[PDB]
Amino acid sequence: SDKPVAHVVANPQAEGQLQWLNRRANALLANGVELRDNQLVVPSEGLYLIYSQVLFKGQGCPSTHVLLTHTISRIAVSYQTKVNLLSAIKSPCQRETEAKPWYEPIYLGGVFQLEKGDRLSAEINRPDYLDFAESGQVYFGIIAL
Amino acid sequence: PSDKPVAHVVANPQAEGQLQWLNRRANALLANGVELRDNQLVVPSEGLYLIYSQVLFKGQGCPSTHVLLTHTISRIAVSYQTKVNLLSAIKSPCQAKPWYEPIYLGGVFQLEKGDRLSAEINRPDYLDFAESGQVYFGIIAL
Amino acid sequence: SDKPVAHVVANPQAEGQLQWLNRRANALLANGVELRDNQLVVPSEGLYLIYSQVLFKGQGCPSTHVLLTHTISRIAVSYQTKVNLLSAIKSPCQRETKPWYEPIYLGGVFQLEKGDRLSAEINRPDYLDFAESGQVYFGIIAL
Amino acid sequence: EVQLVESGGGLVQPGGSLRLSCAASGFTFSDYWMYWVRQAPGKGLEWVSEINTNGLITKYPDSVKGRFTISRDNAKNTLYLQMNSLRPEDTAVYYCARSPSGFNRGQGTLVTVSS
Amino acid sequence: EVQLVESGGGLVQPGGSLRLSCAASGFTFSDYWMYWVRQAPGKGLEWVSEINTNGLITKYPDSVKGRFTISRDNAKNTLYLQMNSLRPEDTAVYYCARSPSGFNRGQGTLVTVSSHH
Amino acid sequence: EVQLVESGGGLVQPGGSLRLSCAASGFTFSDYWMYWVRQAPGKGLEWVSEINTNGLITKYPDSVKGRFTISRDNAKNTLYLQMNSLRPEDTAVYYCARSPSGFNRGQGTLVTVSS
Repeated sequence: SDKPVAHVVANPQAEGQLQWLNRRANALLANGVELRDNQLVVPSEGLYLIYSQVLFKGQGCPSTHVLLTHTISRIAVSYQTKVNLLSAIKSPCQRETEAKPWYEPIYLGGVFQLEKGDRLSAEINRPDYLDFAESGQVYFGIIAL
Repeated sequence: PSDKPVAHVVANPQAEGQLQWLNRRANALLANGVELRDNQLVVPSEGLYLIYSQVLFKGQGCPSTHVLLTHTISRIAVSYQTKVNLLSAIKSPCQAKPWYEPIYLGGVFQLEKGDRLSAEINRPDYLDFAESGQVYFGIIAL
Repeated sequence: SDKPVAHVVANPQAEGQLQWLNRRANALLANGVELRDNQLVVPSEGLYLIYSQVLFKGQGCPSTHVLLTHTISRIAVSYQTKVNLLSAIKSPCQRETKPWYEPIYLGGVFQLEKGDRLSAEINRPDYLDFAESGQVYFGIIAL
Repeated sequence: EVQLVESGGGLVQPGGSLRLSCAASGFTFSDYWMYWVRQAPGKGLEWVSEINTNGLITKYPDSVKGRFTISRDNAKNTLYLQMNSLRPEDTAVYYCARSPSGFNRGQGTLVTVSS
Repeated sequence: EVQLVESGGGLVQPGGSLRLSCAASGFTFSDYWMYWVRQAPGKGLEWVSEINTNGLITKYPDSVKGRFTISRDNAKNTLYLQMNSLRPEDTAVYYCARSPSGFNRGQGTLVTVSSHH
Repeated sequence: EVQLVESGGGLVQPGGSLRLSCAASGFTFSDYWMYWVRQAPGKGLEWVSEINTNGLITKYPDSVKGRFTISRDNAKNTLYLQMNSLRPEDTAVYYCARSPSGFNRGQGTLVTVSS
C-alpha cells in the first residue's frame, strides 16, 4: 500500500544486544518509516498501531531474583523526552539450581497519536537472556491507521 | 487527521483495589465518537473493530494458595444487555521475592452501534496500575 | 469495509487437535478470505495484520520437562515452502507433580501474495484449553 | 429456544441457608456472563449476582454482599446461588438470566423468609 | 543456489536402522519448516516428515508414523531422519526439501531394504 | 511548573563515594525516562546515566561504567546517582533531566574531586 509501515526483527548476528534489522524476508520498513539508532522514526503525524515481542530463555535459575522487562517508549522531536507507552515485567525464577531451560515471551501492542519526527524504542533489560537466534521470536512494528 | 473511532484508555493510578479506565491522560485516546460510560467503551457506529487490552499482576511472595488470574474483554449487546466473552486468558501465578504476570488480548470483531466493551480482571489487589503503560484497553474501527 | 478479514476460533468438539472454525458468533471469515486444510487463504496481495492466541492448561507437571510452542507460518503459493512469521515458547513446569494455565499471543504486519496460506499450529494439542470460548483464536485483516 | 429453569426455592427462617439451581439450554452457556435477579413484592427487579464465563469474576450489590455466592459448572450448563444468613427482605421470586434486567428468566423459584 | 545434499543412504535388512543427513546452504535454514520426501520406483513422490523451525512440531503420514523421526540442528544447518524397523516397502530415493512436493530437493540418497546381500 | 532540584554535591578525595539526589515535581515522574548529565568547566554537557520508568533498564557511557549506578523511587518522586571509585576527571556540576541534552535540569549540584 502507501501506508507508513515497519516490522523489524532482531539481528541474529548481534552479540548479547537487541539490534533491530530490516531484512528482505518477511520484514518491512516502508512509506517513509526509517530505522535510525535502533529506533523507528515516524514520517507523518497521525494514529499508529505499535507492537513488539521479545522471548527470553535461561538454562536454569541463578541465586539472585531475575526480573525481565520489555518496553516501547516515545522520544519526542520537540524536547528529546522519553515516555513509556507500553511495558511489562516477568519473574522467570522463584527458586534456584540439573538445569532445565526456561522461556518467557512478552507481547506489547496499542494505538498512539504520534508527531512526525517522534522516535519509538523497543528495549529490554537482560539481552544476555534474549533468544534472538531463531526468527519469529523478537520483532517490533508500527503501521499508520 | 483520521476520523476512525479510536480509544486507548489506561488504569487510574490514584484508584484503589479496582480497575478504573481513564482517557483524560497523555498518551491516551477517546475520540471519533467512542464514549467511556460506566467503566466501559461505547461503540459509536456499526462495523469491524480491532480490540486489545493488557493487564500486569504483581505479588510480594508466591501466593500461600492456588490463585488463578484472568483477564477478559466482554461484549454487552445494545438491547438485552447480554454480556458475551470475546477474548480471555487465565494465568497460574508462581506456585519474599516479587512475582509479575502480564496478560495480552486482541482481535477483530463486528460490533453493532451502542454495543459496550468491558475489560475486567478477578484480583484487583494484585493489579499493578501505579506504573504507566502496564494496564491499557483500546479499540479502533478498521 | 470491503477488506479481507478473518477471526477464526478453536472447534470445541475436536479432541487433541487444533481445528479453526467460522461460527456466526463473534467470529469472521469475509471479503474473500477462505478457510481450507485448516489454513487461512489470502485473496489479494497486500499488507495484513496477523494475530493468534492459544491457552495451554495442565492438571499437574509431568516427569518430562515440557516446552510449549505456538507458530504462525506462511505457505507460499509458488513452491508450498513454509516460513515462521511469529513464534514463542513457554516452559510451564520446572519440577515434577494443582492446574497450570499458559497463554501465548502472537501478532504482526506482513506483506503477503494472493493464494499465500497461513497456519496457526502448536506442539501439545493435548494441553490446549479450547473448551471455553475466546481463549483460542487466529485472525487476519488487510491494512 | 433459550430456556432457563430455576429450582431450590422454599421457606426458611431468618439466619437460614438455601441453594438455588438454574438449568440452562438453547445457547452456548460457556460464552455468556450469567445473572441471578430477584423480584420482591412491590419492588423493581433487582440483580443480586453476576458471574463471568470462567467463573473467576463475580460481582454483588451491597444488599446481598457477604451472604450470596454465585457459581457455575460449564460442563453441567448449571448456575448456582448459595444464600447464607438469609433475611426477610430477601423474600422474593429468584430468576437466573443473561442480563441484570432479567432477560430469558424462567418461571422463577420462590424464597420465603419468615419467623 | 539453495543446496540440500542428502547422504547416509545404503543397503539395510528388514528391522534395520539408518540415519539420513541433509547439509543445507544458500538460505536462512532456521526460517523454514523442512521436509523428508521419497520417490519409490513407479510411485509418485511421497512426503514422509515435516518439522517446524524450533523442532517442537513434527508430522508424519500413517505409512511411517512411530518408525521415522525427523530432527534438525540449526547451528549446523543439518536435517536428520532416524529410520527404525525399516520394511521392504520403504525402499526408495530419499530427499530433504523445503516442500512436501519436493522443492529444492538434491540428488537424494538411495535406501534399499532387502532380505539378501 | 516542572522543577528538578539536585543535591548531595560536595568535596571528596579520589577513590571516594558520593550519592546525588534529585527531587522531581510538576510532571508524572513514573511516565518519563530520567537522566543524569554533568558539565565540567570548559567542557560540553555530557550524559552519564539513563534509567527507564521501572528502573530495570539502565545505560551508561564507558567514561563512568563500573563506577556509577543510577536508581529511582517513583513513590518518592526522587532520582539517585551512587558514584564510586570517584576520579579527578569526574569533578563537575551534575544535573538530573528528562533528556540527555539536560532538559528541565536545575541549579545542578557541584561535585569536586581533589587531594
